Amino acid sequence: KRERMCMKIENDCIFEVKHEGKVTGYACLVGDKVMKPAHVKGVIDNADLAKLAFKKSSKYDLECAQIPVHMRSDASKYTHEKPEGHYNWHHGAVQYSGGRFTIPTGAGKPGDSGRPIFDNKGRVVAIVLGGANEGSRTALSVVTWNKDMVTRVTPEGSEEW
Amino acid sequence: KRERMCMKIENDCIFEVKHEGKVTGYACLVGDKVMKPAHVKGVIDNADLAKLAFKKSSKYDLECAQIPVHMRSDASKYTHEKPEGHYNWHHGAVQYSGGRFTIPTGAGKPGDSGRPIFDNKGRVVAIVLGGANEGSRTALSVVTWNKDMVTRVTPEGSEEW
Amino acid sequence: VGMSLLALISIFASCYMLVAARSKCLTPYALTPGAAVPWTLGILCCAPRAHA
Repeated sequence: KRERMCMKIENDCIFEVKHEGKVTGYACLVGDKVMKPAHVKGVIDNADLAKLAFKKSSKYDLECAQIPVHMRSDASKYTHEKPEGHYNWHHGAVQYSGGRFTIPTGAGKPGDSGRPIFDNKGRVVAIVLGGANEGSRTALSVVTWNKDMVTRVTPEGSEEW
Repeated sequence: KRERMCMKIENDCIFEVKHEGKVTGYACLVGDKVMKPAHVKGVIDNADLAKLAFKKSSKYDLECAQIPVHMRSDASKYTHEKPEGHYNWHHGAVQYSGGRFTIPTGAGKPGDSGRPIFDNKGRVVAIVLGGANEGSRTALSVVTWNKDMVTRVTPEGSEEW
Repeated sequence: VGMSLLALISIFASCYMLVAARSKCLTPYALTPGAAVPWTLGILCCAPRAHA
């Protein structure tokens, strides 16, 4: 049930980025802002989203733009609360403990940057950038939100996927 | 039950405004004040209401006046609380999500301006002016009340109905 | 000519520094679906005048 809902939201709110014929990342529609990590280079596989003007900020490694009017109903809804526990993801479940996002399997692959991490109610919590290999686990270098502030969490040894 | 009460309240608290013989908007009684959208043009189908002095304000696109004593018992009861969820409407049910009023049907048509948006207990929440086509949905440009203040919420691209 | 050119260079540098400081202060507010703090909006002018 939750998996089907999450996949349905992901179908309507995630777009692959095409560069030199190979996928490099994903651009997601959160709230009313187009999302894309800055270090990932390419063009959105969408005519409408390709022409938007992007505001770049290398401090947080994120590029954002205002979504067009006619895609406002096909965008996810967000939140800023991060209680301890587990959260859903396209590659399984992520463990949130002590302010850290951890991948139980270490199944992350380069080129998967830009895939949002979802809440239990289908809301978006954060946007992944890369992962750091801690033994059998893999901590996530992720861009999360406060009430009104963006914060970039980067564990030591993270590699930009 | 709820639908029947809402339509009975709408019958007692809506007066049609006709221009050149055709209706263009509706003026509704909330609390103890006659409220009509300012952008609509015409006259109210009521001898007592049409003779009042309507205060004008272009910033909020609203006309207000004081109701006479003998229609005070025929006026809705107002409120200022806006919990997240579902609210009633004349053309169906409206959804309140993320500080926005949206129409699930997307069947908004010119000439429906001024119809109150109703609460669960029959209280009036806002007033409809126009909406913006969000593809399959439409974001409403509505006039609400704070504790003691009026505000206007207009999503981008909205058209006056 | 030398004095005029130096004055123009200095004034351009100061104006660029003001613009860059403005952009650096107001960059994080376009990466959230949040408010712009009218207190800061008054002092620091931004492109969104009424919307957002």
